[PDB]
Amino acid sequence: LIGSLPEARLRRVVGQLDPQRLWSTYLRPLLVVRTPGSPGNLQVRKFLEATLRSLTAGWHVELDPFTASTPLGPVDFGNVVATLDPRAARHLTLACHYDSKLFPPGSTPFVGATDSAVPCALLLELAQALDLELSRAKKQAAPVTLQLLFLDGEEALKEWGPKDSLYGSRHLAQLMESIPHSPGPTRIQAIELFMLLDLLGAPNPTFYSHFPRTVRWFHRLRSIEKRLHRLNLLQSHPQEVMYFQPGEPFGSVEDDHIPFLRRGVPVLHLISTPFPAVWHTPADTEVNLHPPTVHNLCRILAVFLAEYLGL
Ligand SMILES: [Zn+2]
Repeated sequence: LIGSLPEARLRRVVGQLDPQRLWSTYLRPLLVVRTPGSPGNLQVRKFLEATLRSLTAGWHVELDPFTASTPLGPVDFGNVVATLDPRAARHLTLACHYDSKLFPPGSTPFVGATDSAVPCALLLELAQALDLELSRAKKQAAPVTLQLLFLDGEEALKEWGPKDSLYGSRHLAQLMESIPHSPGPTRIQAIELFMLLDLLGAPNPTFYSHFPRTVRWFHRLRSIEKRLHRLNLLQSHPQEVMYFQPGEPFGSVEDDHIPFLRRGVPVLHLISTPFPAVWHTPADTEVNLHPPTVHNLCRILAVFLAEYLGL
């Protein structure tokens, strides 16, 4: 299709992905209890920061720390914000949440492998696999850069009503609205597209377009799935289209995009609906992930990113 990578550039891009790196260097370290305010959450925050700072492209990496009221009293939250080129007029923003949902004491510990350790790991792997190309685009002052958001506090702490959720995204969207950007006028308007990854890594996911505004990008993802299938680049993928489905959504849900959506940001919500079978149970673990699906999604996203940013 027009603006698609030539086959030769596509196979090179896919070949820069390293499945073992994704799994062991980016995913495995996240698979700990990481509820807001916990030591594990702080350790994951520092791991994300250090990993992002290590990329040779030289990202601007900053924390958005704050304290908020919760059903458990005041709790500290910290969003990790990585912007490749902070001088660029606008950016594609890819987002996910790095907290894990708090369960009661004496429960089987919940580590949220699909929700959202896999999303987090995918963003890290994409940034690393495309690091040389991203570095060159920044050095050329490309007018659209890349931003990665690792949001804290997406999950409710006690399922205690509508304000016990989305702590990090609500705070960050309000913060961005207060910060000037050129041309902006604020950092909210710098977001050209907000792509939220959530509930990824289970077998047999299904994705629908939730926002007519951004359906062209949903169609691009679907076309990339079909193309990779026909190129013999997907595993355990017997039908041409499995993940990106046509039609009205099975259902739409509140998530970290909402504070951005409400401020006019265009959103693509890349979330499995129906949710994974393991959703919000302690069986949402590494062993219940489907590795071929994880790597297939990584490949689809890598091609999407290279096409979107002209890498
Ligand atoms: Zn969840």
